[PDB]
Amino acid sequence: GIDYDKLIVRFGSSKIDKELINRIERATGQRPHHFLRRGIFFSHRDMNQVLDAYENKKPFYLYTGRGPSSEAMHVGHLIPFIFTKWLQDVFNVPLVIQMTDDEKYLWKDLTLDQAYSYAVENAKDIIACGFDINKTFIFSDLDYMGMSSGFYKNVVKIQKHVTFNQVKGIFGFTDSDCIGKISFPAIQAAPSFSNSFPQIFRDRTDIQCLIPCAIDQDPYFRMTRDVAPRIGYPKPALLHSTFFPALQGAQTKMSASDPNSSIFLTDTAKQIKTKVNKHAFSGGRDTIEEHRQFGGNCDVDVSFMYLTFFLEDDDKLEQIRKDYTSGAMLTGELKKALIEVLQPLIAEHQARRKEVTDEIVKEFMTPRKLSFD
Amino acid sequence: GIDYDKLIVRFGSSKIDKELINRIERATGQRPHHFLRRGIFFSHRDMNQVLDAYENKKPFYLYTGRGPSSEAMHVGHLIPFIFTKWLQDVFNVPLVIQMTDDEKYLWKDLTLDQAYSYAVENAKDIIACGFDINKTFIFSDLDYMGMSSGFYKNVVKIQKHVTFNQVKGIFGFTDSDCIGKISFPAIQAAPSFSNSFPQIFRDRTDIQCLIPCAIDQDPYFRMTRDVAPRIGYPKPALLHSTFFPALQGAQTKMSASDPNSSIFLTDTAKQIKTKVNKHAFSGGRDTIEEHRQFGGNCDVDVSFMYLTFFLEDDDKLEQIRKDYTSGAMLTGELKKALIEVLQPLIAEHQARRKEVTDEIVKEFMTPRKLSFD
RNA sequence: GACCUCGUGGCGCAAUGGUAGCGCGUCUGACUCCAGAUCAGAAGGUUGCGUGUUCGAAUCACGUCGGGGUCACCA
RNA sequence: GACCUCGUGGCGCAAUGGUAGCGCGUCUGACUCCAGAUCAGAAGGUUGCGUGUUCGAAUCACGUCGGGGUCACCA
Ligand SMILES: N[C@@H](Cc1c[nH]c2ccccc12)C(=O)O
Ligand SMILES: N[C@@H](Cc1c[nH]c2ccccc12)C(=O)O
Repeated sequence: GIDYDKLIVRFGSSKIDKELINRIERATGQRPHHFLRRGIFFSHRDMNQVLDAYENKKPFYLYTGRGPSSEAMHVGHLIPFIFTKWLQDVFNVPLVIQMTDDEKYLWKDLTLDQAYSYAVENAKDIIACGFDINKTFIFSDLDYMGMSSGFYKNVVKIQKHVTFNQVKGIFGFTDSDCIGKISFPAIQAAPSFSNSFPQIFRDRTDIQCLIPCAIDQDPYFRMTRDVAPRIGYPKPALLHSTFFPALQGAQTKMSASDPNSSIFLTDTAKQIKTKVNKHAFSGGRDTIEEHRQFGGNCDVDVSFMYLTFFLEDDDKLEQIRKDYTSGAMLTGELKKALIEVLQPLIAEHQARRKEVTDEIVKEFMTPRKLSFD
Repeated sequence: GIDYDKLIVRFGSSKIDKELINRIERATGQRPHHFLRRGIFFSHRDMNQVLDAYENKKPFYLYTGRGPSSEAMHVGHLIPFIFTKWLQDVFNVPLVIQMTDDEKYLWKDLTLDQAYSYAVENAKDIIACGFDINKTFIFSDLDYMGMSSGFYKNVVKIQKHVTFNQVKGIFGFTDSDCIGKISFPAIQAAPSFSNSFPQIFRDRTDIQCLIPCAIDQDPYFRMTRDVAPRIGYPKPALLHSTFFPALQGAQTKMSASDPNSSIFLTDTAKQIKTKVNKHAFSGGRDTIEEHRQFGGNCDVDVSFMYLTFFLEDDDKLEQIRKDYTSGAMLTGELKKALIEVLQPLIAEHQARRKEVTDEIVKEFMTPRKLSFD
């Protein structure tokens, strides 16, 4: 697989150890999410400060985002939201969700309308995760920028403090890139500062922000944490997640363009079954006999990784890990287990997504005061 | 002085000749402004198309701007506004005025509040020029960006179509510059496209824009005219003005930082007199005798240039030019003439500026439908 | 996060025993119808801060703030 | 505005008489508990457009659209 620990050291973040997980527990009076228990969210930045502040009755809000690449969203896009939804319940803090429709516009061969529409469409799947209408504000960059008295002002503050060389270094842009991409980083940094949401944080500028996200988003936030001090703001705390494995393997890349690259949120029970059996990479031995003797390799087995993300029952997961690893369970039954887990899951999502009306999306996307300001 | 014709050829613009001036006359049933008659506004881009459209009952709006460097504005900052105010009367079109408070923020050692305040303050002097409350919208970038459904969208369209190398070339930025300056050009291009003012141009995207401005602003608009086609919009037409001379000479640079660099809009009758006599560069001969024989040089004489901008009476101006040039009038009386012209002028401005209430500024700066949409 | 580099008289820049210079400026007097050139002089908060090392420090160390640059192509 | 450069099979790239290649992919069959490696083959809108120059053109000229680059430091 990939060296997450070496990644941690490389970037400079911190490993989420037991003391931290226990702290989260002690701080929420609730069992830490399996993503934490199982290592899915393994890295962090300043989480203890978040915890210290929280335990000391000081506010903090969650900030996470989504790049509306298309109307197609797969099971892997949900991880950070599934986690953030949990975080919101467990800490009871307000949440801000950024739809970078303007980023996709700058990057994909998309039109502002398509981009925006994708933002709005994805918002349905995000909302379907169960976020609290009263304490979460989903917003598209294209919309919010033009209707906020604090957001642009921060983008500008942030931009006066980030040179091209910096982004060139952090993101690897080039003089050949459009000035849109060159400065986009500030747009993603901006929601890390509460006064970008005047209508919800009462012009306050010191509310602690916690950004749960996939490890590959860290560069934006390392840059953010870097300008924050320079512009009189606190730096956002982070909770990093690992990469969701593509069906072809942890190494390989997945995308809404290749349908057999992952289980998409629209897939049917049948497609769920087909995709796993016909595409989930395996760690199981070639012949059913070699497997029995050597046991399967759960480290590279995409189906087990999947279960690791969605089989909530700790004990059940272990049975599988144990029997698969020993050879007692052939990768065929493993994949069979993953399908009985995914089918009811994707179904449920499609269900609650449908219950998301236009007025509900409209609300979520409307800037307003939020329950716990 | 400076080679404006060579500038015209360099840039690629067009010289405003008699046929054009006469066209403007024939098109407005009114005598073309002295800035046109005397060469102050000497260059243009597509003015005939503006005229063709206008004469053919097709709409066009004016767009001009101001960089709120400070609360201090001198007589030279007024030229493009004095002209634009005339253009508005004479063509009866709506006008849009951009206060680039975010540009000064990025460039000067200013704070967002100072920047914004300067924008609002300058708006008073601009408004004092007599623009029509019903057909002109003065706006600060810092404000409008956060309260417009079309402006940011265009900045983004414009940014996806302008590479760093381009601006590097056009403005000479460097990898060392902040991403804020790198992409600022799009912000100044954006008001060249009517749909940036949805609340006034009814989401229309083909209304002809005419940008009166100082020749040194052309680079922004050459870049604009360049992306316009690529993003399905018409390119802005231009009317270029020459540089207002600094008191130390046409060559030398002037700035709100050096008070004796020009006559400021707040100056007193006495200061007007003092500054001219004690600082206006001259083209008059050394000794009062050499002057009589050789006559003065009106080409480099800052005081005459001044009269050229503010002595509206064509005949009177000629008398001065004639007598000064022959030696009949010593530069002392010339400067005396310029002072009797400037004093009542600056006074009048200070007068009508005072009549500009906060509610009047507030109105001008409020995005709304405009008389002639 | 780490490291590197710079941080000056109003701005742009200079490694002690004589006169620490003005690119550029400001200011006063003279000459000129005026402005400028010129000539004659005058003035301006010196070292980002905080400790410390030496007989002495802007020139050294530590810490700190700020500008800039830099770290397994890429979000 | 001018000039330069590129523009391909789903993407990344190649200057005719034999077999226009696959970096990479897609797809079918076989073998495997499944996925992958492997083996065996199948398919995909070829030249951004529009004219034109030659017996023939993706390889030339003109025009055009689009990506990129470039022109008296600087708005
Ligand atoms: N760029 C992210 C979107 C995003 C914007 N802001 C964020 C903050 C946290 C995590 C992700 C985001 C994506 O492509 O999905
Ligand atoms: N940059 C210009 C301000 C400006 C913005 N948009 C404009 C359009 C036309 C002329 C000037 C402007 C200045 O410094 O004064």
